[PDB]
Amino acid sequence: ATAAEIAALPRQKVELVDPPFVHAHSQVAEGGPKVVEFTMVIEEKKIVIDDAGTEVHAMAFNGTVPGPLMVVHQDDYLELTLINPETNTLMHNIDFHAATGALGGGGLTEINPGEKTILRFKATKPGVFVYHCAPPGMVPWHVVSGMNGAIMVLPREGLHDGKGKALTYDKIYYVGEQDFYVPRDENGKYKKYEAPGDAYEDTVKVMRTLTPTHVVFNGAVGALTGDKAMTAAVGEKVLIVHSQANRDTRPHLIGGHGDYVWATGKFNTPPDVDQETWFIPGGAAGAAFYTFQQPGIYAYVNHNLIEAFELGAAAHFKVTGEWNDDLMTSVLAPSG
Amino acid sequence: ATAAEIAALPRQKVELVDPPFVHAHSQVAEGGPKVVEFTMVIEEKKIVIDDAGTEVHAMAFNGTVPGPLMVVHQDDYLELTLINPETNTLMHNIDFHAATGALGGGGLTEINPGEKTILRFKATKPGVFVYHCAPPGMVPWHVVSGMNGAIMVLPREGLHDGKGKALTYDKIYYVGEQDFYVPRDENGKYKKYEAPGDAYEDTVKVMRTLTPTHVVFNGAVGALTGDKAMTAAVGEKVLIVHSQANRDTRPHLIGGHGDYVWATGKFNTPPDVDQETWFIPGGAAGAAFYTFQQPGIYAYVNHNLIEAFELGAAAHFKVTGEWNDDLMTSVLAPSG
Amino acid sequence: TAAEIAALPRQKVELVDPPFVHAHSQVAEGGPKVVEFTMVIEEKKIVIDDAGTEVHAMAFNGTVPGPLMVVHQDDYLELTLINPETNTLMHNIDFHAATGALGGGGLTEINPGEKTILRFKATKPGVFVYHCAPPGMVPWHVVSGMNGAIMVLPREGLHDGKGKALTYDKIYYVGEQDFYVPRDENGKYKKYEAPGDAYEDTVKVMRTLTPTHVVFNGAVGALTGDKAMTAAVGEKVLIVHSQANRDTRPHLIGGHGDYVWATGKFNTPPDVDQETWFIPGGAAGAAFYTFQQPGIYAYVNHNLIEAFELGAAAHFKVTGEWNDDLMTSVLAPSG
Ligand SMILES: O=N[O-]
Ligand SMILES: O=N[O-]
Ligand SMILES: O=N[O-]
Ligand SMILES: [Cu+2]
Ligand SMILES: [Cu+2]
Ligand SMILES: [Cu+2]
Ligand SMILES: [Cu+2]
Ligand SMILES: [Cu+2]
Ligand SMILES: [Cu+2]
Repeated sequence: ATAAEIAALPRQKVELVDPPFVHAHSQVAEGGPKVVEFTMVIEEKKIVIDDAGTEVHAMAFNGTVPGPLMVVHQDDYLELTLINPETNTLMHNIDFHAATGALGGGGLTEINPGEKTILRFKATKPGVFVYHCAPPGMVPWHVVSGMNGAIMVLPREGLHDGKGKALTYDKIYYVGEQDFYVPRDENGKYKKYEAPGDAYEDTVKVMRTLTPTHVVFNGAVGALTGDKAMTAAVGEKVLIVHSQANRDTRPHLIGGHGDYVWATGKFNTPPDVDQETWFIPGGAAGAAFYTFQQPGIYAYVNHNLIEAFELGAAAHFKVTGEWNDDLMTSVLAPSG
Repeated sequence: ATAAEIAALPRQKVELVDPPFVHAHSQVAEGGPKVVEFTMVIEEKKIVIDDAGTEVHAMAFNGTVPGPLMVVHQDDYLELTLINPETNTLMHNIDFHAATGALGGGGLTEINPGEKTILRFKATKPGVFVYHCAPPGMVPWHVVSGMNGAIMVLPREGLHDGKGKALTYDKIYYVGEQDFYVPRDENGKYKKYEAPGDAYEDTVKVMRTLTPTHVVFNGAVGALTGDKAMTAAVGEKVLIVHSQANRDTRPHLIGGHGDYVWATGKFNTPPDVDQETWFIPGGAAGAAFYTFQQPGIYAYVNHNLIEAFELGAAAHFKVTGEWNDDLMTSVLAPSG
Repeated sequence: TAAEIAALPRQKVELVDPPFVHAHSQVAEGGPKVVEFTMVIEEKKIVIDDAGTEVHAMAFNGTVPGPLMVVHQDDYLELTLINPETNTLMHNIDFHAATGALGGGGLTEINPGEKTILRFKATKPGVFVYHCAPPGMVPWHVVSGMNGAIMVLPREGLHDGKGKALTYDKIYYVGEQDFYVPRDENGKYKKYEAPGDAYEDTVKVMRTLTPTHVVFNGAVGALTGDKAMTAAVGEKVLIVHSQANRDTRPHLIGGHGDYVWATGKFNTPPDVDQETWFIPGGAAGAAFYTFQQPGIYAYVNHNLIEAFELGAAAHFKVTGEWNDDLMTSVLAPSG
């Protein structure tokens, strides 16, 4: 498209919401290509990541870890206003894996505290894609401080299975998985700091072990449980978008499956089916579609079970509805 | 199906066999859906995992690590009687990744020492799938103590390639891969413990390093070598089912290939072909089909070669038959 | 038949050092051939980082990785492998592309002062790892750099999943190496007189499963700066990537993998529109991309600690016209 053609396209302003929720959207595109406008303010802030009060100096798009999910359709333009307030200490930028050119946008969006920028790119490829900050010379430090999220570029006709039949979800959730590398003192207690830069050298030492101290969803151990358990009902179709900007993960719905899984996250690559555990490499997003068939509590985990149940990578679903004894029944309950 | 309909189905009792062997079965289903009955007794038992005499307090379905392979067909019911003898010390349960509801069955099968339970589930999806114990709050400790195996749910019409041509194996082996996390003393020698509980705290410390001390097939370094090497012949079609309940692996047949590999383990997901090294994420099973073409000794490994050759993840095949100089020949033997 | 195999033409090919690739045609020229290559093994000290850190490299053809050999399906690859008398260790070669004798390793064990010639039929199309594998010291040779890859092209060249031809303008081979360099009690990397002197200390590092360095083309920054790979807007590039011991997850920063044979095997349909692909340890993969924007790209293992702390980052320098439709700065960084 020419500059004039793009200038004539309709604009739509979107209001972002905090993960694991996703902002309002339509699965099938409403009308032709649009310039979809988003704004995010970067917040450097302390987050508490476990029940021992361990702290991370988060670098948080829109104030959350992960940053929020942006949803557009293929061949829309995504136009992001990114703001780095004067209250922050570091330069930041943004790299969209969905975008083409200038290091995904990072080369055009380096903003010091007190600066803003507006980047537009054409969403040419359908899928879920990571975005993350990447300041030259400081790239993994910002990413493993939580400065990452994802977008979804839906096909204009919505999702389809590998034989071209529509797949339409009732609910969508976005699970951002984060590896953290928290320094410890000589007695094994996690260290606290009173500015992000003060933690840099100690954190790099831990990073270089390639062994996270914490692996968490939505920024903290237990975050997506209790008050933040995800919900569904028997018969409901749910899309679970999962990202990991730095490190591999292997998602698994305990008690369920991934009926269709775009494990690479790219919708023109046919989905795997009937999955027990899928695999998303560091630096990518993936998506799983499931229809719930049983009520009750489910756990949703990274299925390195040490990562899930020692290091923090476990969420819950609470599902309502009627139990199906054909699918599963206790013929003899635990007894002497 | 209604309760009355399920009650009218034929029952078939199966006698399990120890890995890497697989109990007798038919690739193509014989007759309509059946309730296929299995029994396993859980044994907490000391095992030796290397030639030095290193011990683990294993938690072993049917007394083996891995637990045995159960084989059914799609839309059969798997009915397991699980027994936790009074000689054991811990509560145990079972989660079938093939099943739907109640955390794969774990929520319905929590049995204390001196208890049993019977779980029935409908095997709705074709593939190989992990099963493992998962007591709330103690999940990875049981799994990495060996309390895991796999099942195979064959399509009722047997296996096919991605384009609908039948694939019929001559024999099948089940390789369960186990990551162990054995504590060491200040001399760097592995520790021994009187009861399983005494090892817990020390073992969790090793687990949290995400670095196993041992990575083994069939419960020990070298378990599938010597007189326990797997066997085949030139022309023979072999299915190798491989599981890893906790941690990634990358199987490879040294001197061979995976002609067809269901790397995700799910038979409705078309197999990859001509594979050198395939990838099975922690929490999953996969399956590879190969027709042997050359005689001699092969090694079957996890192709992180440190894991294979330092940590234990290497098996052997002995293969009979005639050497094929078209496929490979030594034109000049090592010489001055 | 025996006479048919003996009657096939034999063709010698001159190798080139990675990341470049020797002369070849994408579509096969003529019928099956026995394609002859020669490599000399070099044991030598290399410096792998900006601090003067040394590895005793074990290098096919003198490079880490060893060079890419290119044949077509149903050709034969006939390698003369030479272990000069100045070396100290026995070596061999395992081709993952080959069938039998542990990929060739069982037939090619050569002591210093020996050579051998191995022929195998390249029956399966794809990119495949090759590596040294002396029994009982396999990972040590591999993680000392003694690995590379081959490409077995389909006789009709590459195609997408719908049978449309994919023809590259250029090809690069990125071999990724995990190194495990011992350190003294003060954290300084150790140096050794002879390769064997480092064996025990190195195995201790290996068993941590944590590399000290993860590099392309044998050193931190080997494919950056003035050694960046190059392309132009509109150019179609195939990037072959291998890792003989350890997983990797390649990513072109600012680009994509338009078609990715992530398993490396061309009869397995390629994934499309990839952000980051995954190659397990012990395998090669290949990605096809048409460049659409000029400028500097990074190409990384997208464990960004591995990329930007441990060494696994390369660059492409791309010429041509910027496309504002694909991306534009609506408002440059400003107050
Ligand atoms: O599926 N239980 O980890
Ligand atoms: O294929 N030898 O690891
Ligand atoms: O795609 N930036 O690592
Ligand atoms: Cu930042
Ligand atoms: Cu990135
Ligand atoms: Cu148990
Ligand atoms: Cu599980
Ligand atoms: Cu060697
Ligand atoms: Cu190998």
